[PDB]
Amino acid sequence: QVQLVESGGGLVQAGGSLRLSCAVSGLGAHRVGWFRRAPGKEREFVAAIGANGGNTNYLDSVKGRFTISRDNAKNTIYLQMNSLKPQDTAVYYCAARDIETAEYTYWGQGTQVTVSS
Amino acid sequence: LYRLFRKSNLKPFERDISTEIYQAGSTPCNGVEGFNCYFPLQSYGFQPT
Amino acid sequence: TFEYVSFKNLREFVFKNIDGYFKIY
Repeated sequence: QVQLVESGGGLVQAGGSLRLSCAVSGLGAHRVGWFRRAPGKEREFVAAIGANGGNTNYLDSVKGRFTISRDNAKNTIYLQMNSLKPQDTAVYYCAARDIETAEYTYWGQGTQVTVSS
Repeated sequence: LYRLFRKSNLKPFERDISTEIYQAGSTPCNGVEGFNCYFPLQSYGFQPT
Repeated sequence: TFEYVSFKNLREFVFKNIDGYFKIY
């Protein structure tokens, strides 16, 4: 089976740029996605990238200051936040697809990133 | 690449270069993927193994 | 993905999308 681990979550000041990078085991056959849980809401889509792919989708709120990347070498994916607006704090989860039927096949344990104004 | 979902079976000799998500369910997706919001394209894997 | 080269007068035209082709008369 393939496993994904999230690292790099921590508090940042307002306007900071923290690069959320989660490691992936056996990446390449899957497309990975980034969703976050708002304090009172369920997971919503932020970023996802296909292997060696230029297919990019983002939420309109996170649009304009997020990009997603796939290194292809260390089997780790990178998400960059740029000047987060404080209300955008959430816990982000890495997830992957083999053949999506209900949702992504695997869910990562995730991490917490929060911003102080 | 290749596709997993489309609105309907394509006619013969037609090119589909669309990107919009396919709504498997009645749930609105509003341009953002999620549960029951299936991105159509999927890549392949071509290893020497 | 293409390019080509070609009231006293009335232009009449018929367009049809058949077989995945576009035909003009």
